[PDB]
This record gives sequence, C-alpha cells and structure tokens, in this order.
Amino acid sequence: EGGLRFGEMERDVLIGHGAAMLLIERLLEESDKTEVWVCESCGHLALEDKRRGKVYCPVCGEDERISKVEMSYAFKLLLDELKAMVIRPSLRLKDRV
Amino acid sequence: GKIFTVSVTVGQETTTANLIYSKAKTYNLPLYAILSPSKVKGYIFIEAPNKSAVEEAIRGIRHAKRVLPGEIPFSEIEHFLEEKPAVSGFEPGDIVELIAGPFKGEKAKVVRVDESKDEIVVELVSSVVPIPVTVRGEYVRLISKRQ
Amino acid sequence: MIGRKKLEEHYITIAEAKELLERRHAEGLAENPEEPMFYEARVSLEHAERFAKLKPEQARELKEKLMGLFDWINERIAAKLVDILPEDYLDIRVIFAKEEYMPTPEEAEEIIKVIDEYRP
Amino acid sequence: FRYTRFEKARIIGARALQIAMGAPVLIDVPEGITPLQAALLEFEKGVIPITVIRPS
Amino acid sequence: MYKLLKVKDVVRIPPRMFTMDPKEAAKIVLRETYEGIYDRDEGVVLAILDVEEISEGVIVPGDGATYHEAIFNVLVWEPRNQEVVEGEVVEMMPYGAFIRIGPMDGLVHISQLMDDYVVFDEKNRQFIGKETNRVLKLGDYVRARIIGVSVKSRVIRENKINMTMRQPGLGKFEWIEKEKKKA
Amino acid sequence: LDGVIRPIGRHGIVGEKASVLARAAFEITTQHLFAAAERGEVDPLNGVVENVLIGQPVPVGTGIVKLAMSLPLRP
Amino acid sequence: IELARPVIHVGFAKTIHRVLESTCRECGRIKLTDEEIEEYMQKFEVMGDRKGAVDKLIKEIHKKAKERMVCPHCGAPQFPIKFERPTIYWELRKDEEGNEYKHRMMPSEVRDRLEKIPDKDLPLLGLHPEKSRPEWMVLTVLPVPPVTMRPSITLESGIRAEDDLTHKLVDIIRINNRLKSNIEAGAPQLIIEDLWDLLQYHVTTYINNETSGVPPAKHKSGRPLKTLAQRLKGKEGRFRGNLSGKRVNFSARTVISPDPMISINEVGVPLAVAMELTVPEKVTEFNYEKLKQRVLNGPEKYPGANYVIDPEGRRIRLMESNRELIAEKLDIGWTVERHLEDGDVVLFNRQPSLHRMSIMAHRVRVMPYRTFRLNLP
DNA sequence: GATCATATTGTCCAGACAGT
DNA sequence: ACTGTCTGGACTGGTCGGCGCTATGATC
Ligand SMILES: [Zn+2]
Ligand SMILES: [Zn+2]
Repeated sequence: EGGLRFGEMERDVLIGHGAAMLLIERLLEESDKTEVWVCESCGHLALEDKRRGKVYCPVCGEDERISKVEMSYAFKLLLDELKAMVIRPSLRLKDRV
Repeated sequence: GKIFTVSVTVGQETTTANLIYSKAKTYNLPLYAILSPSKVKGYIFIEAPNKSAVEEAIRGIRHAKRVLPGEIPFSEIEHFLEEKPAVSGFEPGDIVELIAGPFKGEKAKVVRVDESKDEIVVELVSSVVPIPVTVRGEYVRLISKRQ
Repeated sequence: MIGRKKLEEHYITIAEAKELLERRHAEGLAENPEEPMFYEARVSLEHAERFAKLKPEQARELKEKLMGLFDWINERIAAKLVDILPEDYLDIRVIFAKEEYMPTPEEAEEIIKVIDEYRP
Repeated sequence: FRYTRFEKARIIGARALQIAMGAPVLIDVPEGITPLQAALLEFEKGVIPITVIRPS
Repeated sequence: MYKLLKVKDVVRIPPRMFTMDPKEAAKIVLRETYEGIYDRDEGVVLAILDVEEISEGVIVPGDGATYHEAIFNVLVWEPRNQEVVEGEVVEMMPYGAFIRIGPMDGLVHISQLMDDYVVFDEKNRQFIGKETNRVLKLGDYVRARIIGVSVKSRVIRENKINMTMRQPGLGKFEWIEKEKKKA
Repeated sequence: LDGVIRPIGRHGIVGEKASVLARAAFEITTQHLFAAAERGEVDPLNGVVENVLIGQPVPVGTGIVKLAMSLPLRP
Repeated sequence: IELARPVIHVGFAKTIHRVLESTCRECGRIKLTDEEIEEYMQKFEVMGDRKGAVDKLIKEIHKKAKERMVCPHCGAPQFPIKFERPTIYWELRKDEEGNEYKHRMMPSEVRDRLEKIPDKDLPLLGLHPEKSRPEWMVLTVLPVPPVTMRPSITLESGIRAEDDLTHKLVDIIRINNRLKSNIEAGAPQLIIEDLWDLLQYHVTTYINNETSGVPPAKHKSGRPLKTLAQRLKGKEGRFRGNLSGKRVNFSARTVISPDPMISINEVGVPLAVAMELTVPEKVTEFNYEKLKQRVLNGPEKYPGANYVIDPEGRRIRLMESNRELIAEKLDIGWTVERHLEDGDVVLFNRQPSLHRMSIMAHRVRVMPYRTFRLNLP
C-alpha cells in the first residue's frame, strides 16, 4: 500500500509552473510534515521532556527562548546525519511576519 | 633474544601460547620463551633470535593471525614479569570501575585499601545511601585518580 | 519578553492598579460569560481594594510631587513610598537601607512632612 | 494595473483559505459549491478585498 | 510592584473575527494569549487595557489569518529582591505562613516571623509566642520584605516567593504601632 | 557571468553557488559539506533548492507575491 | 563515545595537512609576515561575495606559506610534511649526520600542533575562531547517532536485523575498549600503535566506507556496508532520494485509455480510485447540506466520505455504525473528507517529466472502469 | 547435551602534480 | 612555461513484480 514517488523532475516542473504552494503541499504537507523544537540561543535542537512538561536545550540551556519550527522529517534526518558526521548545523530562526 | 608480538584472538591467548609451545617442543623450533600476560588481551610475547622463527612457529594455527613487525625493548615488558599486588597503586578518594564481580558495570569510590588481605573497600556512587562493599583488587579499574 | 519590543514603562501605585482592575472587571462583566477574569486578576483586585489607602488621583499627585521634591529617588521607590505611606523614621530607614542610597534624617523628615497631608 | 497569473493564484488561494475557516462570502453564491469556487466567483464579480504589495 | 508598559507586537486575527472591529479583535487575541501567565522579564501579566494603534493586515502563505502591528498597554506585577510588601495572611501551614501580597502569595518561614521561638497551634491555626506572647491569625495587616524570587517556570502557581520578617519594622500593624510606641 | 567561460557542472556555475545545500545536493555532497564546515559558511536560504529541502516556499512564482487586506471587511 | 586515543577525521585530512604545512611547528603562528597578513586581511574584505575568489586566496596563501622553511615570527626551522592517504602524515626530519628520515606524526601530536594556532590566523587558513577550530578536526569524542537514525527491525524468524551503522559502531566500541584495556595494562608501544591504527581505520570506514586506499568494511556475508557518507550522496541518498524527491500521499496510478468525448480540460477517474482518494472540504454555510449528505452516504456509497475531522483536530473514521451520529453532529468548522466528484481539480503527470507541460491540472470525470482517460490532443 | 564472546582490515573529463 | 601522469567522479526519471540473504566455534 505504498505511495507514488514525486521525484526531482516533478519538482522541476512544479518550480517551472511557479506553483510554490502546490510544491509545499506535495513535498512537505502530504509526505513528511513534522514539528520540532529549536533553541534560539545556539541553534541546536531542543529537548521536550514529557515527564516534567518542559522544553529545554540540553547543550546550552535556554529554558525560555525555545520556538517550534515545522519542517520535513527528512530534513531532521539530514540534520541528525550531519551531527553524526561531526558537523554542527546552527538553525537561525526568523519571524514569519 | 628479541621480544616479538603475536596478534591472537581475544580471550584465547593461553591456549594459543600452549599450542605454540607444544609445536616448538615437538618440531624443535628455535623459540626461547613465551610470555602471555592476563591483562593484555589478544596479544602474546614470544622471545626468539629472529622474527622468521616466530613466523614459522605461528603458521598453521588458525588463531595466530600475524606477528607485529617490530622488536620490543625489554624495559617495556620488564614490569610484566615483576609480581605486584593488584590492590597496590590504589589510594582512597578516587573513582574506580568494577570490571567483574556481582557489581559489574558500576562506578564506585574507593574508601579503604589494605594490602594484607588483597582487598579494596569501595562505595557505590549511584547508591542513595553509602553502603561500603568489599571487592577484589583485580576486579576494579582506575577511572580517575583524585586524592 | 512580552511582544516584540517595549516602548515605555511606568511604575504605578496600588490605586492605579485597582482602577485598571475595576475597569477590566467591568469589561468582563459586559462579556457574555459570568466570569470577568481569572483567579489572579480577581485576587489582585481584592487585595488592592482591601489595601486602597488613597484615591488614584491622590496617588498620582503624590507621585508627581515626590518626583518634583528630590532627584535621587526614582519612580519605583516613589510608588513604594506612596503605597507604604510611612509616618516615622524607622520604616523609611528600613526600606532605604537596602536601596542604592542612604538618605540623611533631614530629607526623610521633609518627605514625612510633605506626605503627611491628605492621609487617612 | 493588471494582475499577474501568480498574483491572481495567490489571491484566490488566500481567499479560499479564509472562506474555509470563516470569512463569510461577500456575494450570493449557489449552494453546494466549494470554497475555491466561491473565491473564483468573488474574483469574477470584482469584489475581492485582498491587495498586492509591489516593490517600489 | 505594579508596572504599566506600552508594548508593540504582531497580532494574528482569525478569519472568524474579520467582521468585528480590528482593535476589539486584537484585544481579544491578546487577552487570550498573554493574560494569565508569568513573564520572565516583566513578571505576572495581569490584564490588557486597550489597543492604541493597529496597522493593516499582512497575509502569509499557509495561513488565511491577517497579521497586524498593534500597540497596547499591559498592566503587570513583578516581585523583586529586597522589596518590602504589605499583605494579609490567607493560609496557615505548619512550616510557615502564606501572605497574600498581590497576584502571588509569599512564604515566611517559622523561624522568620519574629524574634521569638514561636510554635504552631493546630487547633486554631495560629502562631503563639513564648516570651513575646504575640498571636497571628486570619485577616491581619502584616508587612514583609521579599528575599526569594523563583522565575523557573511560566506558570504563576509554580513560582515561589519567600519573604522575611526578622528585620525590624516588619510584622503586624498592631505590632508596628507597639514598636513605635516605645520610640 | 564572472568574465570567464564556466561549465554547468560541479566545476562551473553550480560550483560557485553561494548556497551550501544547493551545492551539496547536486553532485558532491560530502566534500562540499565538509568544506562548508571548515570555513563556517552561512546559508541564507535565498535559493530554491534549499527551501525545497527545508520545506519553505520557494522564491519563485507565487512565492514572491505579498498580500495585504483591510480588516474591517463586511458583506 | 570517549575515545582512548584521538583519531583523524577522514573528511578533514587534506585540510589538516594544509594547515600543518601552512603553520609553524613549535611557534604555532602562520608562516607569513605581518605586512603580508595585513594585506591578505584587507584583501579578504574586498572579495567576500564570490566563494571562488576566497578559495583562490586561500590557495595562494597556502602556496606562499608552504615554501617557507623558516618562521618569520620565531626563526624556528621547519620541515616538509608528506601526506599519505587516508590519514597518515609524514614529517621529513633531519638526522644528526644530515640523513633524511620519515617520522610518523601520530594524531595526538597533530592535535597538539593544531591547538597552538591562535584565533587571529584562523581566517587566513579558512577556519572560524568560534565555529571551526583546527584542533576539532582531530576526533576525541565520537557521537553515536540516535536509534531513530539507525532503526532495528525483527525478521519473520525472530532474528534481529541491525543496521550497518550499528555494526560499525559495535566494531568501534570493541576496538576502543580493547585499546583502553591495553593502555591501562601498560602494554608495549608496538601494541598501542596497532590498536590505534585499527581504531583509526574503523572510524574512517564509519565516516566513509568508500575512501580511496582503504579496504571497505565488509559484513559477515561479504556485504560492503554503507555508512554516513553513503547515506547522503548518490541517487538513493538523503538529498536526491528523500529530500529533493520523495513519495507522497493521495496519489494514484493506472493505465491510460483514450477518450475523445471528454474535454481537453477533463480527466477520466475510475470510480474505485475516486472512492479511495479524498479531498478535505471544510463545512461552511453554503455547503453544509452537500457535506452532510456525503457523510450520510458513507464510504461504501458514492458520493460519500471516508473520514471526518472535528474542529478539535481529531480524525474519525466513517463506517456504517456511526455515519448517522457523525452526520447529525456536523456543524460549521468540521472537515469532511468526501470522495472525488466531478469538477474537482487534480494533477495529471507522465514520467519522465522533461518539460513543465508534463504535469497539468485537469477536471475530474468519474468513470466506472479501471483506467485513466485522457483526451487525444 | 546448553551458552558466550568474537567475529579481518570501467571510458572519459577535469583538477592537481612531477619532469624537462 | 609546456607535457605527460595520477586521482576523483558520475554514470536519464518513474513504474511493475520476483528472489534470495542478513552466525559460529568451544567449554561447562
Ligand atoms: Zn541552546
Ligand atoms: Zn614560529
């Protein structure tokens, strides 16, 4: 019961048509949409503790300045792979408006 | 002669050394002596005039992988032949790890050390209350040395 | 951190908070649900009502004469003095000991003599 | 001043999203239509309130 | 310490409030967002008074709601260290007394009420002195100075406030008048 | 563009792209990522490929359109 | 994982060699004069937008600093450094009689040399003082990935099938533990170098199993394991296989058949496909009756619905038992996942997508048979 | 007869590099 | 400064389904 692959060429025609929202709906909303906590101080991925009901960044701290950012789960896997490859990706957060 | 290293399977150094010794006895190999310390895992020391004798002795054995291309100075393995207690060299106040025993995989702090009975008393760091326990000296491994 | 940025801030006394909480209570009563506000706002309104030492206009005028009286004091401790309303030297001494300044008894007596008026 | 295809598509999408979660239709529409159809009818009637910000 | 601040913020107003006044909808959204929580920088957020100015809406992709730049006034209460407060005892406990000083209730330790070896009376929930023979009960005008502030969490109830009464001039109003009688 | 003839492969136009993710996604991934890690490069995410990878709208077509609306709107 | 001895990162080996060649061995500063350092510092600000110019400037600085055999800062003599793949560094030292012999630089010595470089010379070497210190290129702590990055499955026979990364980390942990035990036991230096080389090989294969000059790590059956480098690059990598392109939901595929009777704007959709694919329509004032009828019909009666979403955000599956209860509970703000109807907009695509006309939007036309219908023009 | 550690370390194009 | 040589890399997209493969030697 698998799905149909939306490959690189399909993304190319979607870009050529100028349909950004359709690309968002196809590649992100309908495939691997997820939400993660990002620390605003050092850019690391924050940790949410279901036991205490609190979100904090373990490497740096910052129990207050934590924001939720939605993105594809494949991007989170890529960030984890980069961290495993001794590469630090620092996510700089920006306001939507 | 000269000390040479033979890479063998971990945990089965004594049997490989015994087989090498038996082969040398039966086939009159020019092997001087064989040293297999228990602390060293996967490696044994064979004294021979040349590495060719070691290579000819260790061949034909599945568990003898290869001979390290080098000669060990005698001062490096001199301390292995000397007999010293495992308790000696430990001071109270530091942190040690228990390799074996009922407390396997547990960190502890050394409290009392006595060389007469070859035993060391340690206190578990993860315990909510201090319960001193008596463990053998060889079972512990020094993680850090403080006081 | 409330909002994006803070434009200006001001220290107000108990009476101004009482007036604002009464206005918010009236606004909540104008709303359809019978609950005007949450527990903390109602508790603050009750505390301000039970400690309503002076009228809001009296509090504001006391604050501005306190500002015009001395220069080393600021808005926060002026509002604190308005809320406390000291009547002797021991209370002003023990509330100014931990502050950044240790005023001499003459200016404390002057402060007492100006705040003596329109008091309960 | 004329709307580009991208601007028109963005306006229609925003209006349909608004209609989906509230924002009652400003014109009479036939029953049983989709919010996208309502936004298209609003654009055809020239009643849309959404403007386009252009660089200057 | 009550404070009045003017705050500029971006307010998201849902399409269900499109027909209402922009200022009223912004005030409702701000009341739903900021009222009832503890702010680390400003303290307890008590109420949103009114919206002064409101800007035109901005529509972002993925959301039909409009975003406006709004200017509003916030009434807040912030407890600071070494700050004298006046309140009323509302709760009695074996380990201390809770005094209502505003939106939050401080805690005064059993050794901290006065310069005497006071013991707890369970029958009437009062504190009885040994040498001073002073009694604390419900509905008493008391004055204390805050010595401990916890800003660990955004929940007002989870935050703790510790005050002192050891120092002279802090205590019941009748006790204060008794002290001033000698001087 | 730069005054010299450049190819379209990893040694030409794509090679001199300012985006780390766009460079790493095309042909050489490990080398470009490690080189960016050495220099501490910052990706401003101004391109299309990086926004596709993250899940943000691309700066093309409807992605560059900005909308405004007056709130007091009634039928 | 706390490594017993430091190891060289295979992805930073060339950079380590370049920095070692461009820096003083004992003094620690870059082998450039103060005037040259200032000139390059001013030149860096001018050419910052184009990364090619920065790369050429870095190459020029490295070439200038490589030929210098005497450090201008301290006058200490320098020796050439030879790089051997994958992570072996040789220093051509001079003997007392003038003979030249190669001295192997261990990773600990390399890290100690890299630690002495100041932060001011790092921009000249292409490194950041706060983001990428030169000593961090020599690994001392190895971060093991989370179990979500390397999921473990069970087979139909009950035997667990661990990931390749899990096996590589098993080997790394075993070798590191053996090296630590041998170090604690006072083993001779010959054993220490052998265990250090084994750990370095394991770490290098873990970072990249396709490194040139390295025998790739192999499974028990003979399978060459794929590691973090192989998980990112290639057609089946993370970028091309999962990030730039991925499988999507709400999609269908079947054989196409001609249909001249429909318009060019229309596509023939099978009834079975239409009853499976759903479009989420919010309940408004002008479509409450239609969506209520869709809910009442159910998933087994066309036109119907399969799922219903309340304003709270939860999803409720529609069946015969609860189709009436949901229908009488429908209100404004609910979401109804109704079946595909006539006039719906869908994307129609044929592979390969050579141009932007390979995907176009059509109008749904429901047909009883099992094939897609496309107009001939 | 049951368990336990250990289990090895395909041509072509383009850029960098010794040699004359 | 030219010139032949060593080394690294990428090898058109999607879809259909099938067919294997994911321990072993030595005590106690
Ligand atoms: Zn952090
Ligand atoms: Zn130097």
